[PDB]
Amino acid sequence: DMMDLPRSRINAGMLAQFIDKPVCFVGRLEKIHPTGKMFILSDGEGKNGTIELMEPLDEEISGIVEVVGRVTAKATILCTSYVQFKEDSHPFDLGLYNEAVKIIHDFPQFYPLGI
Amino acid sequence: DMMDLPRSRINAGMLAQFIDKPVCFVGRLEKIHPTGKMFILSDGEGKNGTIELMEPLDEEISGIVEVVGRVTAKATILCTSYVQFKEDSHPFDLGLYNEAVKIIHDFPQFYPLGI
Amino acid sequence: NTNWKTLYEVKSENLGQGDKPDYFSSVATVVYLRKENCMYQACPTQDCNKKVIDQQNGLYRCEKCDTEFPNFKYRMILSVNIADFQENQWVTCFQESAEAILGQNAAYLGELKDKNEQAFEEVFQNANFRSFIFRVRVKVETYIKATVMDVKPVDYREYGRRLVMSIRRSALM
Amino acid sequence: NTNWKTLYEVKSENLGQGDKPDYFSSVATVVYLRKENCMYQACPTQDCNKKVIDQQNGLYRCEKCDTEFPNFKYRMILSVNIADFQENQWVTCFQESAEAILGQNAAYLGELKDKNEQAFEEVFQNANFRSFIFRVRVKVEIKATVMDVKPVDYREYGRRLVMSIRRSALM
Amino acid sequence: QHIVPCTISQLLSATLVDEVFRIGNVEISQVTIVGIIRHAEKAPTNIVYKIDDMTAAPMDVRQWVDTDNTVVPPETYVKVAGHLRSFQNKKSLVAFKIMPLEDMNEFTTHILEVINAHMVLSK
Amino acid sequence: QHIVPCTISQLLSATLVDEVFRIGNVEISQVTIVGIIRHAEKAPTNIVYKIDDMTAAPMDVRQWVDTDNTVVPPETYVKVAGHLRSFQNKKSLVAFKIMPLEDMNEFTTHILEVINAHMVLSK
Ligand SMILES: [Zn+2]
Ligand SMILES: [Zn+2]
Repeated sequence: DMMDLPRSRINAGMLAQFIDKPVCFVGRLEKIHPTGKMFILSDGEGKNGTIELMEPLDEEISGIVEVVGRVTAKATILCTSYVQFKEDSHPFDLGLYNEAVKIIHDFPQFYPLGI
Repeated sequence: DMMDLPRSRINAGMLAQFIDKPVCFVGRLEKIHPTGKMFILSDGEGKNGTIELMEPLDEEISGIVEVVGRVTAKATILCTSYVQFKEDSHPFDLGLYNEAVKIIHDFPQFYPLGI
Repeated sequence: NTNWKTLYEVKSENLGQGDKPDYFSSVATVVYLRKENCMYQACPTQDCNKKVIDQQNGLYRCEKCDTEFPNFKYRMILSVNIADFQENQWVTCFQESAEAILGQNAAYLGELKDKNEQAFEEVFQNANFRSFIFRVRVKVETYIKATVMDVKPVDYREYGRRLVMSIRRSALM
Repeated sequence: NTNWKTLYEVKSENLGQGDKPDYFSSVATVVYLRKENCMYQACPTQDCNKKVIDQQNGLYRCEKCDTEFPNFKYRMILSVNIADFQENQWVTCFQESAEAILGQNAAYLGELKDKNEQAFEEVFQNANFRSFIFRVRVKVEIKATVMDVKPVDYREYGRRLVMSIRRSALM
Repeated sequence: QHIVPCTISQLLSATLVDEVFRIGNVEISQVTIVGIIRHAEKAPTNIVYKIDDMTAAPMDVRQWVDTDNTVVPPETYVKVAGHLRSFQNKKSLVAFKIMPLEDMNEFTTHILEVINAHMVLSK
Repeated sequence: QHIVPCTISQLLSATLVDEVFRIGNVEISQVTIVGIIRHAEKAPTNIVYKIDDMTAAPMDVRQWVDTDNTVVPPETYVKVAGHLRSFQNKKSLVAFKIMPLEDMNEFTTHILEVINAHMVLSK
C-alpha cells in the first residue's frame, strides 16, 4: 500500500512523467463511466485525467475531488482512495491550486516528496 | 534535416521529455572534454546537459552557448550546430532566459512549435 | 497598493524609526495575549476614554474633563504577540481591534473578569494562534511601539495569489 | 514606483481627462516621424525659445523678450508616432528628447534641413522603427508630451515581462 | 516566538543537534501543517490523530484533552499549530491547536506558505 | 501603426482569408521577429536572408537594398521590423528594418514579448 509513501501532487501535464508513481491528483469531476469504475477529472488548467477504480462507486462523486493512486503504463491513475472537497462555504479555486502544484515542482527543495 | 525542423527550446531538466526530439539548448560552457568531442553546458537553473560532437571542436569555446541537436537515448544532445552568444557589450542573463523557456512551455498556444 | 510587509522587514527596514509614523500590512498569527492590563477603567463620558481615577469615595474622577461620576466604563487595551514564519511583534490593540481578536465587547469581557477567572481565560485561550490581516502603525518611543489600526479575517485565495507572485518574484532574483 | 502602461491602457483608462496631468512610461517603437514642422526659429537669448518673427529685413523679433535680433537658434519640436504590440499614439518631442531620438542636435541638424534635402531624410529613416523607454505627460485641450526617452533595457524589460505574464494566469 | 509553516516530510528530516531542531539551516520550534485526518483515537490523556499531507507517511499528532470528548472525524482537512517533538528518535507532533478546515483554499495556500517560508528562511 | 512581435511558426501558420492576416484571431500588419541569420544573398534589387528563430524552418526575409552592399554576416542575431507578405501560399517577410542585436538579452525579451503580446491580444 501507498498511503504510507510520499504521493506527489500533480495535474494532467505531469501524468506521463509519473508513470508507475504513487500520486495525488486533484481536479473537477467531468464524466463518470456507466459502470462507475472510471471517471475523469479536469485539472486546474483544463487538461483531463482518467481515474480508474479497481471497484465500482458507492456514492456520487462530483465537484472538486482529490484522488490518490498510482500512475499506469497508459498514463492513468489506478485510484486507491479519493475524497471530495468541501465547498459549502467557499468555492475551491482550482486554478490557484494548479499554480501551487507547479510551484511545488519548480522548487522541490522547499517541498520534498521523496524517500 | 535538423535545421529545417522546429526545434524546442529546453533546459537540462527537460532532456528526459525530449527523448529523440530536435532541440535547442542554451547554457554555459562548464567542462569541455579533452577529446574535444564532448562538452558540458549548465543551464539557467544550474542544471547540466551533455553535448556530443560528431567531429571534435574546431575552436576554443566559452561563455554562453546555443546548441541545436537531437536528444539521444542516454539523454544527451548530439549536436548538429552551435553558436556563441555575443556578450562583450551586455552580459547575457542566462536565468532570465530559463524563465522564458519555462513560459514557452507553459504557454504553447502563444509561442507554438512547428506549423 | 497596500503596504504589505513581513515582520522581519518592518524590523530590518526600520519602519517608524523617524519623523512621522509608518503604516504597514502583514498577515500574522497571534502567538500570545497578555490577560493582565487588557482592561482599564474608562471615563463614562461620551467619546472620552481617559482613565478614571478611583476615588475610593464610590466616585470616579476623569482628569481630562475634570468631573466625577459613580458609573463606570470599560475599555480594552490588549497587548499581543503576533508572529509570522520569520518573526513576531508585540503590538498594542485598542477597543476596536482587540474586540475583533477576542470575540466579545469590553463590557461583556471585563465583567467576566471577576466572575469566572476561568471562563474568562477561556476567551483568551481560544483567541490564540489565530491569523488575521493587521494594518499596523509603527513609531519610535522612549521611557518602537506598534499599534494595530485594523483587523480583518485572512482571505486565503488572495493571500494565495500574493504569495504566488512573491515566489515568482523571488525567483527572478 | 514607475507607472508602466501599455498605450491601449493609456487610452483605455482615459489618462488626460482629469483636471491635472498624468504621467506614464512605456516601451514603444517610433513607427513614424513627421518632419513637417520639426524645426522653428527661436529667440537667440539663452532660455527664451519663442518662435521669433522674421521681419523679412534680416532681423527677427521675439514678442516675449520684446526684442529684435539679427541672429538665430533653431529648435526641434518633433511630432512622433509611437507604437506597441497593440496600439500607437502621437506624442510630441521637444528639444531634449527629439535630439535623443534622431541623434543630431537641432542646431547643427537644422542647417542640413535645406542644404541636402535627402541628407535630412537620412535621420528620419535611421530613426524610424527604433525603440525606447518613454516617459509621457497627458492633459486635454488628450495631448501626449514626451518628458523623457531612455534606450530600452532588455533585461529589466524582461523581468517586468515575466511578472506580467504570470500575473496574467492568476486571472 | 516565530512560527513556521511546513510539510510532514520536512518535519521528519529535521535534526536535533544540541537539543534543538533544524530543517537545513533553519531552527524550528513552533510549526504549522495542514493535512487530512486519517486516524483519531481518544486515548485517555489526550487525543491522537494520524495526520496526512500526502508528502510522507501520516504523522502522529496528539493534543492534551480533558476528562472530568470532541474528536475531529477522519477525512477532514485541518490546519494544526504546535511543536515538533523528537522522542526515541521518532518524530511526533504536539498540538497547540487544531482548527478543522473551513475554506479549502486555506490548504492550497499552506503549500504556498510552506514554500514561501523556507525560501526566505534559507537566506 | 501597431507592431506585433511574432515567431516564424506563427507566420507560416497565419491565415489570410478575408484579405487580411490572422494568427489565431489576431490580425497582423507589421511585425518583428528575432532570429539568427542562416544564409544571405546579395541580389541586385534587394537582399535575401534566410532567418531562423527555431520555432519552424527558417523563413525568408527580403530587404530592398539600393545600387545607384554591406550584408549582415551569417550566424549573427538580428531583430527585424517588417510585414507578413503572403505570396502564392508562401509566406515571406518584407523588411522595413533589420538591426543586429548588440545585447543578446533582447533576444530573450522577444520570446517574452511574443507570448505576452499574443496572450493580451487574443482576449
Ligand atoms: Zn472623561
Ligand atoms: Zn525672446
